[PDB]
Amino acid sequence: FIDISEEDQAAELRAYLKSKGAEISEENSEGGLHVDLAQIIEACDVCLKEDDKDVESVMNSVVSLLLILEPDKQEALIESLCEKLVKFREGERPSLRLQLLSNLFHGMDKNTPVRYTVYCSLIKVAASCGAIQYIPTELDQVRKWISDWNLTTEKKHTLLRLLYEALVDCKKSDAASKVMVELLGSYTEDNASQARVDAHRCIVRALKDPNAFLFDHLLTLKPVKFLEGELIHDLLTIFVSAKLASYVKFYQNNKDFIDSLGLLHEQNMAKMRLLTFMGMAVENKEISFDTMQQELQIGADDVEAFVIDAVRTKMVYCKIDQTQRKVVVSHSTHRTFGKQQWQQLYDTLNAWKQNLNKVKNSLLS
Amino acid sequence: VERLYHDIAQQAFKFCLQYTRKAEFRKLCDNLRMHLSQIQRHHNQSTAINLNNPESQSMHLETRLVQLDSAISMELWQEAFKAVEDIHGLFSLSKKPPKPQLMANYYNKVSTVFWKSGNALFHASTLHRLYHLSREMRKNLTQDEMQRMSTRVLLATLSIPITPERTDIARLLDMDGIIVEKQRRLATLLGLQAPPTRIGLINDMVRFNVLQYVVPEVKDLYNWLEVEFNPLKLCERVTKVLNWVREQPEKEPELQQYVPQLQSNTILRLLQQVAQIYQSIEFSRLTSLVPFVDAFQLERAIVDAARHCDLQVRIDHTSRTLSFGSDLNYATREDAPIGPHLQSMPSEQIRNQLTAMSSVLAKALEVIKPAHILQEKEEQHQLAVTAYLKNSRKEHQRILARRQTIEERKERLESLNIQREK
Amino acid sequence: GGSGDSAVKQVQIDGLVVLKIIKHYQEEGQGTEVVQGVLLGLVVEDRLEITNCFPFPQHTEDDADFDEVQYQMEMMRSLRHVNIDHLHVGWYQSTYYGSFVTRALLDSQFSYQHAIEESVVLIYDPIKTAQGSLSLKAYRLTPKLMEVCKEKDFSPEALKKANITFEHMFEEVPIVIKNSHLINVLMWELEKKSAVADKHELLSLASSNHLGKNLQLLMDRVDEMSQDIVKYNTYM
Amino acid sequence: FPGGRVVRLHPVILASIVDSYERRNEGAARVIGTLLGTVDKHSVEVTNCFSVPHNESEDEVAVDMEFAKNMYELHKKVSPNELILGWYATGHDITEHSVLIHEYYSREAPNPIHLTVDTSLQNGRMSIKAYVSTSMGVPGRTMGVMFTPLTVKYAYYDTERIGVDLIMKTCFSPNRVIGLSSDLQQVGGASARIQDALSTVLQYAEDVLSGKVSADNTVGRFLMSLVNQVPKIVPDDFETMLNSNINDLLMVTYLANLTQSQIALNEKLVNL
Repeated sequence: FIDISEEDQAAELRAYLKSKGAEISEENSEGGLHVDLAQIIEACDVCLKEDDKDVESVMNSVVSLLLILEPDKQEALIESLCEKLVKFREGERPSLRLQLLSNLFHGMDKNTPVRYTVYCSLIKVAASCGAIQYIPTELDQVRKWISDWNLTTEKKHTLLRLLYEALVDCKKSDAASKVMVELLGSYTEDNASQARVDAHRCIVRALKDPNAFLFDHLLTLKPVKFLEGELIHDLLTIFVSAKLASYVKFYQNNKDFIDSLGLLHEQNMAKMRLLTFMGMAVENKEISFDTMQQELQIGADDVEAFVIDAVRTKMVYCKIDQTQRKVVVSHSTHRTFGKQQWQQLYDTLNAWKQNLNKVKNSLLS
Repeated sequence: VERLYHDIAQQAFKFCLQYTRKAEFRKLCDNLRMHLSQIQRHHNQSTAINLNNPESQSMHLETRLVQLDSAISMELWQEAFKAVEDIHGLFSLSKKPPKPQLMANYYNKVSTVFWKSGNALFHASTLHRLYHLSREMRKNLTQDEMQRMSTRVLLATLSIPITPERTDIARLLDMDGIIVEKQRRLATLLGLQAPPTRIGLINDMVRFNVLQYVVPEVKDLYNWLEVEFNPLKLCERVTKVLNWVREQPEKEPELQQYVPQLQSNTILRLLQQVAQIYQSIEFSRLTSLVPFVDAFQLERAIVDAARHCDLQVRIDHTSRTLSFGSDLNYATREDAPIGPHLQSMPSEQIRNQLTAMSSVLAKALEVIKPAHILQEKEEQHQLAVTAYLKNSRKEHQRILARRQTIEERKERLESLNIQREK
Repeated sequence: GGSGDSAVKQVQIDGLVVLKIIKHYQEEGQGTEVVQGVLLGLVVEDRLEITNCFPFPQHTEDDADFDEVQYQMEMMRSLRHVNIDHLHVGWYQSTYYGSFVTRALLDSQFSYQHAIEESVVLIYDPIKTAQGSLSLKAYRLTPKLMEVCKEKDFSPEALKKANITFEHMFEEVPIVIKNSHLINVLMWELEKKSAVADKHELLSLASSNHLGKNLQLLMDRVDEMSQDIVKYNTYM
Repeated sequence: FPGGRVVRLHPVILASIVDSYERRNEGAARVIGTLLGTVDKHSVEVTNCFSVPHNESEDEVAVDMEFAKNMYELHKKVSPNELILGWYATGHDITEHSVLIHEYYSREAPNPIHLTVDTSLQNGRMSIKAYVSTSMGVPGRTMGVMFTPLTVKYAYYDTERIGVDLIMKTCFSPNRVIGLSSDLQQVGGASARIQDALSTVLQYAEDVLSGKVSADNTVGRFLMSLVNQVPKIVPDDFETMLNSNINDLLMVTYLANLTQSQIALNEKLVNL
């Protein structure tokens, strides 16, 4: 290799490095240049001819990364070179070839050909390692500009689907999924049918993970309100069992699918976190020793240990008086309109705490 | 030249050990005086010190072993202190060479001899130091033995979990030391510059591959203490790895005297938590929560901890029931006043400027994170910020003329002014 | 004219100074009072303006020991070459326990003030005083004591200079009320780092929450003041 | 993944860059200096810096690296944390002088950290644009310049960005040092007032037609948490304990004025 600050002659400088590469690359260096000082011809060469089997030609790749984009197509030639990275399946040095040209530098972003390409690459090319770094700046740039071109949001949905599949961490997969599902019903693939199939997998994730607690997150914003539950998805069949306090519900409502895999253990875990909450928070702070125990239909020192499970959830949390005030504040489970009306209360409640008290504070100082 | 001196010293030591001990003071004194005459003498066809580590190292190790055992034999201690001081001085005036063997030897010896006298804190620190020495000596010593690593990790642990706080009664009384710089000196001795810390220490010497080599008698005992929750199961959970390690003879009997204090330290960890988990608890419930030898013992060890202000409890009470209390009077008596020993799970309490500064910022965040009213205002604050840099770049172009004329002249004029002052 | 007595104006401490003070904030001199730097400035409109400081370090192992002035001489040339000149018109010890002007700080000041009468002595007091009021304490020495110059000996000139009765509740100047005119650039960063990158703004602001809740702030203040002040009271 | 990917400055860095620009150092439009700090393997901790006598002339650059030895020797004693990292300068982005202050820094020979502080009015211009060359193969001409994307942050210390926030709201308007706590008080209830504005808008969204998803279980969960903090739960035992705490605090604040009075009285008889 020789430096980029050697005179350009963009084609010939990028091709003098092909001469240091393979002999196949060299005869298509000479042949590439002697025909014409050339575009696509010269520009596809490193990108398709072998970078033999050792990827220290990151250096001449870097020289290709800035000099293909502007003299010809960026959008087609960025997608070339990236086939190669996924072919060799050594990813750390290809990650430098993706890093150098990530986005917002060396020409123009182009508004998601490059952001699709270079992120489609770095999920596959690298492990989780490289894949992590792009997710903030990607989801930032998604908010700074969403693709008005439909199909590229279907692509950025595909990349979030590659993301949740390349992830084998459940909660990051749940996160990447319920960002993808969030952006799903919001815009693009809605387009009903494309979202209906996804709705099944959402019911898998929401049931299978009881830290996507029952239905709390789905009541917060859009997903249930687009993806039907009284369809044969059976999404609201969770919202059934979520308030109605028994193993009986889910087991009688079966998809024999999800019964097997599945949801078996989490049926009792449902009963726990709903009866503890809808016990506590609709009292609305203090239920007794025996009330909780006969709600949950279980022992005494077991409900002590389950108070600790609820304290490790932080659905309930304070110092707990022993034979009364079993559970108190730190609310986290759904109470849909009870939470709305209490919000509707709150501006009127706050009206003194903001005027009356400040009329004493600001006066005093 | 002529060593024989070593033999003489050994004989003297043996004599002191057997017959009278007072001789130690005399012998030691003489030795120190001699070492001072030379080290601070240098004036005769004597030994041409420079790079002759032979005799040097020799005498060193000699006196060391002799002094160490000597003191840690006839129940002496000041002698041992003097010996350590001398060794330190030698290292200071003998730090010109890289470092030969014996080092590890002496280190281990000292850490051991320490263990008890001092707290298992500084002792555990010296233990970890010897462990680190085993690494260097290993790369150079080369020891193919797993059992060794196991013993090492064990010693490390113990010396670590043992005491979560010191009872500074003497200090709390008189003011006040005259009792801290000495600790700093001890730290220096051990090679440290400050004071070791706690199971912190363990984090320290487990940043290394320590979750692994550790022999799994014990691997899954700290996976309770440090890792696993949960107050109402902890004393249960740890009962078995306790019974495991408390069989002593192949696991270093060193460890199993460090264990009872570390058991009480785990109880002490549990006792601090449950003041935030519960607001009261009957003593009869409280008995069943905690597997232990006796209640009559343990209550007094809680009342001790409570009296030494590590928690606040009304364990003594007419009904024989306990009240932790939501705040009552909020103080650092409940909190343990200058150091936790457990996972952070404080419940909410109200202290001065809590509700003040909460109402400042907790309400602010709600208007920052969601808002349709804020970002427009800030985009027009942005516009007043652009305007000020826009006003600025005009002024900067004048300050490029004016402050240039200030800067250059301020080197002359203000110097000429302070010239006339002096 | 808010200007000071008989050689000097007020002080203005430009923000980029105080940034450089809080870099050697309260370490390298925690339990030991260490002169953490000299205040280099220039005479401006109705004030001095400390526009830059360079820190003065010392042998801070756990005691402070004065070092070669090879530091200060080379570093005041280092300032002179890219920026202005050696224009030391004061100094700042932060340092140890909410603002306190010790007898040693009065003596070091007396040597400093008589030499260059364009001076103040700063005491930069951060969160340690519970922040709290008078974070920047300026204080210059009475020109009366620079006219009944050295020395206050135990019997002669203790009594005689006590009878002259120079100030010891002496005035402290205000420090800021105005545009410093290096507001400029740091103004431009505010719009960036508020709203759309308010990470580090909100991080600094939510420091307040934990100034209230936890371990014994006012309690420890009143505790240290239960000891510091009773010591001094008993002595008199 | 490869090395450096982000930078974490501090407002002391921009203080020391805006220092040497405005003092002047013949800063018509260009002032350069050597940044100091340390790195942690993918992040840079730039922690303080100071300029070197520079002269960027259009085909002649002067980096007296010997001074950045002196300043480094000095700044090492100042705080042990700092390392010679690269070079910083003002705008504009990549020039022939990037190639030249490369070479001068390649005599130190770690990887360089090129900072470019553009000073333009626009908000579309990033404040400081961190760069580090790739290829950078170097047996070629002088040094290839194809810079990697890096972005900037602030981070070294809390009380010094409390120090920058103190200058932010002085840039707003002074904000002198006397009334700090009282300024934190009267912007206290202001937050609750602008909260009263926003909670109205979130209520009013539902009141007009429909809305309030926006506070259904987003702000609804924020506010339950808010009232679980400030104030606490609502018996009257709380209220009396709160009163007893104020009666104690007031008795202590009273005793502080009792001690001011006796600080006076002993100071006074000696003066008599």
